[PDB]
Amino acid sequence: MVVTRIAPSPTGDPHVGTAYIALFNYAWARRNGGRFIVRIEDTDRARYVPGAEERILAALKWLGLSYDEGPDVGGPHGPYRQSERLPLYQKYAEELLKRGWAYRAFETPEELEQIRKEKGGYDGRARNIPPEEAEERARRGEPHVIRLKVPRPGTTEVKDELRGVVVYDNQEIPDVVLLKSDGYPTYHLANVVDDHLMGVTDVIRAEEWLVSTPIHVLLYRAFGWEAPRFYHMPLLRNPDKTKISKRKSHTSLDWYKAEGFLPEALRNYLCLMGFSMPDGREIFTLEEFIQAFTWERVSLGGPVFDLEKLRWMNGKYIREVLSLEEVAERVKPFLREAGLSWESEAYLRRAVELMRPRFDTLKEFPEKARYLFTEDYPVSEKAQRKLEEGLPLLKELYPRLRAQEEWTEAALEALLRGFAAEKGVKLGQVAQPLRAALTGSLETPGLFEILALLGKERALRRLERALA
RNA sequence: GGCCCCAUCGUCUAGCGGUUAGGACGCGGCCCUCUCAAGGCCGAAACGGGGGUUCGAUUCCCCCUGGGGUCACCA
Ligand SMILES: Nc1ncnc2c1ncn2[C@@H]1O[C@H](COP(=O)(O)OP(=O)(O)OP(=O)(O)O)[C@@H](O)[C@H]1O
Ligand SMILES: N[C@H](CO)CCC(=O)O
Ligand SMILES: [Mg+2]
Ligand SMILES: [Mg+2]
Repeated sequence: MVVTRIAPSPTGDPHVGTAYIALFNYAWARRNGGRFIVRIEDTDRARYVPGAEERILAALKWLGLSYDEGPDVGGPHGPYRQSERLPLYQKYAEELLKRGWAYRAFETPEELEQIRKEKGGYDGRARNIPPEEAEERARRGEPHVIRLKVPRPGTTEVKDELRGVVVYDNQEIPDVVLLKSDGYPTYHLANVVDDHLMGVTDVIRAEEWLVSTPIHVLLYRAFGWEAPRFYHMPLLRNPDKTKISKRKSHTSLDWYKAEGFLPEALRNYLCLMGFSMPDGREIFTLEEFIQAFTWERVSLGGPVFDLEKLRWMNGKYIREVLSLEEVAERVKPFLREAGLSWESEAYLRRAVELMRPRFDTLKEFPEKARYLFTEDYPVSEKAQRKLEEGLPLLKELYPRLRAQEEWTEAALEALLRGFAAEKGVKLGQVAQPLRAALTGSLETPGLFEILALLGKERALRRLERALA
């Protein structure tokens, strides 16, 4: 069948590049009723960030993806954390030695740097070490690494399913280290070994790994194993077209969640990075994407991640995809974080409905509608101005208000339209100053609904401090 | 620089020899309207250059240019 995987390295915040690549592996596996695996690639203790693993795993779930095998879901080919598979790579690196496909190299990092300077890149000098001598030096405990012994001279063919075949000259492929002197494997060794043993048949990964594939094809040959299909996804870019990075763009999935972006929208946006629906539709579900996916509709240019379009899309989801109640629920954590509370679900729902078309992120809701949940709201200079200018006619409306029994949006509008008429003045001239009295702002939803919302007593109580 | 990949509006893109080169974000205008939004409508905006192949290139081939990626005891 079809087995795909995402192999995140726990060395920093959950990366948007990770979600993007994971998204396509998940779809390609589901499209073929296959398996989507999660393998944690923690082979470098130096860059290892404790707690990054749980974070990436939670972020993939948050985004909506589900995996069939992995660290916290089990599976027949675990462990799914490379740090727990060390004896394995060890066993295979040694197998390469016996097959004459690898060799031990004892140079210190300092000599290597010197060799890199003198000849630019390791020159494979350790190949001239007699195997028996290498062995003895290893048995004595002499620190060393195991390197890939590239067949020189020669040529190596790599086949990308989206680009075609690429023929490499073996002189462009280095005798890369497979096993480090601390006993850990390098990405090259572990990736091929683990993909084989886990049964992956479809490697979908970012284009940044394209040139490293020949190294992988050689390893698969060395082991006498069948290579999987390779599909390299174009890299996500910063506005300047360079591979998206932490300083030129927001790459942290935690930032997006913190900013109030809906996972559903972020996911939908990610789908448009390199792919497009047959009919041209832009808003669609994860499940629809899975079902319409095809490599034929994947474009290879490096897509610039447009934060602006994402906000737009996020707003689009909030008002057209999620239900009112779903939006009301998602907005709570942000209200809590803002230190605000709501009277009841009923109140909250109504508040969210009024503001629905006016915020593009969940975080903006407590900011633009703060006056709806606390008296501790700011008053803009322009609002304070409109209020002062309208104080006279507001004083004359107050009594009519406290006299109004039917406190409804229909009645209220009728009461005000009349007041503006009987006063020979445009509605806005009365509406705007009142709006500033109730909201401390001149940018809000409709006055009647805003007026109704709080109820007669509450409204007048606020209108009073403004006239006081 | 060597090697590799890529190339349609500013950005994400549709196109798979013949189209007024379409959509989306953003931008500008109009309508709606009690503000601000949302929404509707209109508009400005692209095939990097040069050769070919061909009756006919955005589309197929080649060169170059440009952009990106990679060349670690990191992934
Ligand atoms: N900027 C990016 N754009 C697109 N895909 C990316 C990007 N960065 C990583 N990926 C891909 O997403 C997956 C995430 O792998 P990983 O968690 O190790 O992220 P990473 O950025 O490569 O981390 P590291 O710093 O250790 O190299 C891989 O399949 C990788 O190819
Ligand atoms: N550990 C690597 C994370 O980038 C795996 C990349 C891949 O081969 O798909
Ligand atoms: Mg473009
Ligand atoms: Mg046009």
